[PDB]
Parts: sequence; C-alpha cells; structure tokens
Amino acid sequence: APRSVDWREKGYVTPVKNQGQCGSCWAFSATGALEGQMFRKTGRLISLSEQNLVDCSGPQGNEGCNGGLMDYAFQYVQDNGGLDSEESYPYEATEESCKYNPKYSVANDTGFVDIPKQEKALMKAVATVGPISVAIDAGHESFLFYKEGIYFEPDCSSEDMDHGVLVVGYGFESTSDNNKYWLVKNSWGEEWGMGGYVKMAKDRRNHCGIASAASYPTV
Ligand SMILES: *C(=N)C1(NC(=O)[C@@H]2C[C@@H](S(O)(O)c3ccc(OC)cc3Cl)CN2C(=O)C2(c3ccc(Cl)cn3)CNC2)CC1
Repeated sequence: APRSVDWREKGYVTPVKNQGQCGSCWAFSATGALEGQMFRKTGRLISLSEQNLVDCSGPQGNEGCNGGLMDYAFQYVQDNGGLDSEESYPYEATEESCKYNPKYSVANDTGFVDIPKQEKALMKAVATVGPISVAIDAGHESFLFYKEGIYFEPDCSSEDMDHGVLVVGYGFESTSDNNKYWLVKNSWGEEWGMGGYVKMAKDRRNHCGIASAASYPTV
C-alpha cells in the first residue's frame, strides 16, 4: 500500500455535509462510501440522498433519526434497486414517510464487504477500494471539541463504537513520535474539526475501534 492515500484528491468525495440534530450518521457514512464506489464505476460524482435512507430503510433494520448501520443501508439500496440523488430527495433532518422515486435513482449496489477487524486490513482496503464506512467511539467530549491535529483519546474503546463516519485516506505528519493517521470525513458540517475532517490516530491498537466495523458497498 502507498505511504499516504487521499481519495479527495482523485474526485471520489463530496463536500462535507451536516446531519443536524438527527441521529443519521450511519446514513452519511453509507452515502459517502456509495458516492465513492459509484464514482469509481462511472466517473461521475453525484451527492446521494441520506433522507431516502432515513425514511425508507426500516425493513432492513435502520431506526431513522435514532440510529442505524451502514450495512443495513447498503442492503436497502440492493433490495430497493436504487437510491435517489440528494437533489431529488433533499435532507430534512427528521424522519418522514418514504418518498423514494425510481425515476431519480442514481446509485445501486449489489451487496457489501465487511473488512477484517485489523488496521492493516483497513489500510489495504482504503488503498485499493476508495472511501470506507467505519464505526468509531466518538463518545468523548475531546471528539466533540476536536479542532486540529491527530486525535488521540486514551479512554477510547476499540470495541464500543457509537458513530458512523468515512475514511477517505491515511498518511503521516512530517513534524513527531506518533505521526500516522486516518483521514476521516465527519457529518457535523465544515465548522467542526479541520473543515469537517478529523485526523484520527493510526496504528495505535485500533484506536477508537476504527477497524472494528469497516465496510463498503459493491457496485
Ligand atoms: C449517529 N448519528 C448515531 N450513531 C449510530 O447510529 C451508530 C452508527 C453505527 S456504528 O457505526 O456506531 C456501529 C457500531 C457497532 C457495530 O458493530 C458492532 C457496527 C457499527 Cl456500523 C451503529 N450506531 C448506533 O448508535 C447503534 C445502533 C445500531 C443499529 C441500529 Cl438499527 C440503531 N443504533 C447503537 N448501538 C449501535 C448517534 C445515532
């Protein structure tokens, strides 16, 4: 694998979005990963509808603004035979009746891959696939108020994750002793972290569980 990867540079990643007060992180993580895979397939970067996922993926196990799983989202897209664009089905930050319209479907998937639960495996996937959906322990105030640099939280759990985000690359700071990171796109808007991104500690015993529940859709 390369020493550093950043899929934003290659056109795989849409601008940072903002889930608001709805517990829809899982939907943003899932659209992120699917946006990347669709871009690889077609060469077209098209923002996808989180609202479509929030409103419609109940049968697959998702619970709207009260939480969900990226894999349940990928299963929905496969079951449903499509997913609408952001433009056609805009984000409301509240759970509403399903308004899926197949005329405006711009993405599909044929299942998903769960990555082995090691950072080495995660690195190989990011290098070869594109952006990857991941679960992290975001349940510390240090994360909420993160601004810049490599995020390390001594109390982070590698087993107990509560927030779905998107790994878009990895790399290292040229500064000192702990300098590797995962480049992670959050869904809390551009004013959180580094333009909506966080550089998370990499190769430090699966910090915050970043490799514990990593997956992406097949297209
Ligand atoms: C996001 N705004 C928020 N968090 C979730 O919905 C969160 C997303 C996933 S992950 O990424 O936390 C996750 C945790 C564990 C595992 O496998 C062990 C995989 C994943 Cl992807 C799940 N989330 C949850 O909050 C839970 C959940 C799961 C499933 C459903 Cl239908 C509802 N909630 C609660 N325990 C996992 C804050 C809402």
